[PDB]
Amino acid sequence: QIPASEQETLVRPKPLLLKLLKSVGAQKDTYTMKEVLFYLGQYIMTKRLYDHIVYCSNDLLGDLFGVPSFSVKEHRKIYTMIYRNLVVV
Ligand SMILES: CC[C@@H](c1cccc(C2CC2)n1)N1C(=O)[C@@](C)(CC(=O)O)C[C@H](c2cccc(Cl)c2)[C@H]1c1ccc(Cl)cc1
Repeated sequence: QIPASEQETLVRPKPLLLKLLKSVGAQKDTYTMKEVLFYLGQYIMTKRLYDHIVYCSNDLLGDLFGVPSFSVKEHRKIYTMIYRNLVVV
């Protein structure tokens, strides 16, 4: 399925994603996917976009991902949407 190795991937977020990350404390320009996933996860919970569907129709997350919603259990799909907003190091 999804390898644990993916969490070690080094990435450089594009401007829009970087802006979202910085709203939950992100201080850097290069991150590990583990960091990106956590910061996104915290952005999601603190904004009560989730409580298995995440609703992001009127949130920058929705513009970032290109969807009005998505399931938190569909990890492969989530990884794809995230990569649309970053560059691998
Ligand atoms: C929506 C809450 C959030 C969440 C909240 C707080 C901390 C974390 C840390 C795991 C990063 N995640 N979260 C979860 O709570 C999980 C358990 C949902 C699940 O499968 O039941 C896992 C989920 C995840 C983890 C790793 C890779 C992918 Cl693609 C998805 C993860 C998540 C979901 C969506 C995004 Cl965009 C980013 C991270």
